[PDB]
Amino acid sequence: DNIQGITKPAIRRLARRGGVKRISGLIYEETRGVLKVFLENVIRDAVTYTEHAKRKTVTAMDVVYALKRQGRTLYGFGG
Amino acid sequence: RYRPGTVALREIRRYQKSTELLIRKLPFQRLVREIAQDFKTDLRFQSSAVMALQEASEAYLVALFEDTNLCAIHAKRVTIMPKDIQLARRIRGER
Amino acid sequence: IKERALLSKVKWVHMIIDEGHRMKNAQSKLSLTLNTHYHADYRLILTGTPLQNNLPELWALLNFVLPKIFNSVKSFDEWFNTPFDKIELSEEETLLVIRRLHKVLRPFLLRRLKKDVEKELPDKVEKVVKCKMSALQQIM
Amino acid sequence: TRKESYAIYVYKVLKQVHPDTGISSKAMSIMNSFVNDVFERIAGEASRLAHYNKRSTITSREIQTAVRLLLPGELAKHAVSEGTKAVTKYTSA
Amino acid sequence: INPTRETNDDIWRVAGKFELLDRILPKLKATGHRVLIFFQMTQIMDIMEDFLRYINIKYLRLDGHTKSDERSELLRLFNAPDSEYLCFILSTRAGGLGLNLQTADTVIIFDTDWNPHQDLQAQDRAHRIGQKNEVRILRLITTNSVEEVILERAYKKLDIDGKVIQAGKFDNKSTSEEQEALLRSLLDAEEERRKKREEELKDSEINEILARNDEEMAVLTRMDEDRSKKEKSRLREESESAAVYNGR
DNA sequence: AGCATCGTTAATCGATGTATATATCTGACACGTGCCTGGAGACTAGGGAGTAATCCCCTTGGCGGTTAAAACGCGGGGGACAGCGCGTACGTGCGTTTAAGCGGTGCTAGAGCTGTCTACGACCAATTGAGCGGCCTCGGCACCGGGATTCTGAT
DNA sequence: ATCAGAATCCCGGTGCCGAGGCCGCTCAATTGGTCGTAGACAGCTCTAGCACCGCTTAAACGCACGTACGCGCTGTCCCCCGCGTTTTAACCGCCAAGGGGATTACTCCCTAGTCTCCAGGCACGTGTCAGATATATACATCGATTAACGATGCT
Repeated sequence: DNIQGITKPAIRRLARRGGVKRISGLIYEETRGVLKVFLENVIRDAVTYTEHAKRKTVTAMDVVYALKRQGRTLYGFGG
Repeated sequence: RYRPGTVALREIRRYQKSTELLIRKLPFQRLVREIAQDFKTDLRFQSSAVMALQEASEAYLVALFEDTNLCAIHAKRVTIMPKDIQLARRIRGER
Repeated sequence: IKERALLSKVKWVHMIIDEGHRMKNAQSKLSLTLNTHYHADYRLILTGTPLQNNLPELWALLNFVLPKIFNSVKSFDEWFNTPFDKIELSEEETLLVIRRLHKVLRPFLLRRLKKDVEKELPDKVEKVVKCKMSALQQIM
Repeated sequence: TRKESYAIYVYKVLKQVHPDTGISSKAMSIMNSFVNDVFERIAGEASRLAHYNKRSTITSREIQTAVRLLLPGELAKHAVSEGTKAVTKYTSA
Repeated sequence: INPTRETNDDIWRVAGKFELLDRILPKLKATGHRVLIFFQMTQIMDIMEDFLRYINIKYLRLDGHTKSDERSELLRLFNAPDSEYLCFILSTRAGGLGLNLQTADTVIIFDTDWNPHQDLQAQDRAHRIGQKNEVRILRLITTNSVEEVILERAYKKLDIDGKVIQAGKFDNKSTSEEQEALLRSLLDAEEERRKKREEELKDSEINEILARNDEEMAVLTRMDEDRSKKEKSRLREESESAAVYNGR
């Protein structure tokens, strides 16, 4: 499938950036779950803004308005 | 051979030094499409939109691992555990 | 493309590129990176058949093949109207424009057949067939 | 279609602060989204202050109070100073 | 269809391409003449490997993702005339330019030329200088489908460049009269297919393609005492259930 | 008291990654240009905001009597914390696959803009009844007093 | 596993101040008409998004192995809890002064609106250099083993 396409080395690198030194073996499944949650939360909003405009394309502005909608503001992609 | 924990620190400095994106494009894009299938079928995504979800997702996970690291270090342990993650998400009010 | 950082430093004279249909568009990276290749005086292109039926890229072709038309890029798109009153339209469009194309393009392309060189070609050696479906599949 | 932006203005201010330093296009986009963000914040707070006090007109006072609400500390003090100086010079001449 | 996904009798009974394919194969191996076939990529070539392994007719395989080592090695494996394998799989895009063969004979194309230059490109890999055999080409198409419409558009395009490349055929030494010769005769061909714009299940019709002489017509009668004589039929729950799972 | 040996901290050397100096090569950045639509100037009406005057009610302040609550102390038991040891789980490196990345082809669906044209909402005059401030009941709930019940702790 | 006993639930009784219904009295909600205009709908263009394969190679995956650390266990000690006693400041009830919120009447001048005119800024090009990359060379740092110095013991 797909969510498994996020790789143990990937999450490992994301933890190396955050400052984590050593990682337990069970962090990976939980990280995939959290990522799936957050992605569902943002994508449902972006698809909502998309359906309201009566468009079949999900643009960058829809995602920006979904992130700003949930309280996390994003710059550089428009706004 | 290096003593265990040195390569990890060198990786910390390396990845904290650059701006590189840490998740490969195509798997993340297929994941976004799969998650979007459950809402409305036959949707079109612009490249900048997928890039936006990658920026927000990666930054969110980086912050989550920062706070999780704070929890693990507060427990007098250098190894983060799932209870540290779900603890941070419990204190932030996300659950 | 990867070794263009090396093999393009040295000077070249006569290059041989094969399957011009693979070349196709001039917007493709291969084309515009063959200008990164510096220069080779003599050139050539080998192909088993010319470009796509639509033929907007006759431009691209004769630009990479020849000094001729590289000055004016946007010219021939309306002069391509021959392909796209069959007697009169074939006459003006097909006969006029295509007679012009032959008049200009004679001393470049070279084509022959197998029957010309031999006649040992056994037949036209081309047929087709038809088939049926299955209802369990046909419902799809 | 002409889509306006703040790009040239951020460019001018950049040439005032650092005449020798240029800016990438992506950083210019970040600056644009920043100016639009802060603009919508101050305008929104001004709308709230105008609605709570029952007034239909946004003046420099509501924008001032909005700046004092949004910008912490020295950003608010120096911001109100620069803005008040700008309105001063504006209406004076 | 099946949970077990083992090699099954019904793998080749689901469509007609495998039925007529199982019809021609005994005559293929019978006549001793080989065949080239072109395919789409990924699962199509895999399933064809599963069929040719099912009835056990040995085959080479070639495609885009293979290395150059066994590319040239397989090319050399073809060149041995003692070959006991007749057919084999080759990719239209990857391998259409991939070989030069004087010794081949028969060609088959499933994809029906999304570009005609690819089908005529890989099409001439049979007939070659010094061909001691007689070539026959087959386009396998099913009725009541979009693919024969793709063939329609295909020779529509063959006319489109038929005013270009079939105009470019008489140009070599810059002749004079032959151009209008191909305009009147070829124009009778495009008019013939203006008529074209707007079965074979029995043994004889299929015998006609690969016969090429009465000698082959006679030696193929040995395959008529089983395929026809034979001392089930082609064809619900999979249709309703299929409609349920495919409704996503 | 001196010398020798042992213990352990005192010492240098190598291999890897990391910084520096020069060359080179390109794709994004800086600047000039034609044009056009939005910004500035000028003029007018009117309604919202400023401003004076008055009214009153809710804030502040004080005082005195009650008393629940906070401060202060004092035993002591249980939990914070350090130490120690075990076992196993994760870092680390290497050989082997494998899809990611880049390119290139073919198609076309829907983003994006325009041109009408019309139903629909802003706006004003007329009208009136739903909701609200002031004003009355009266009863559900706070408070209390007693008894029965339950949960905690030392035998 | 059990009674003594302190805290809590349960039940009956009592008094009260806020919930709930009524009644004028508006003034904003409803109706009836206009009038301009935002967007609904049809049409046209053409760009970027979709699928797929060819081909290379940096990354992922599986595995062998070592040892760093998580966790369980134990001992110690210290410090925060449970309770008694004593003090004090919260609380409540009342009374009084007054000033700042709330409203109304009057007026004026700042901005919405429209018309007119033009240049500040924008898409489109053009050239061109900051730095990203590559090669060469040297420094920082970790990991290893040494090999010296000091102390203790023996003669």
